[PDB]
Amino acid sequence: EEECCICMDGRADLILPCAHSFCQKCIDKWSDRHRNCPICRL
Ligand SMILES: [Zn+2]
Ligand SMILES: [Zn+2]
Repeated sequence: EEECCICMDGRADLILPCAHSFCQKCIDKWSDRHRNCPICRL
């Protein structure tokens, strides 16, 4: 799985081991803790 899983910036700069990608932009806006995903933790 690639491409951002939120704003679909167009490509996945970081494909988490959970299949939840997140472009840098977004990754630079979210705190991100526990090397987890916001779509899962919630
Ligand atoms: Zn994004
Ligand atoms: Zn996840």
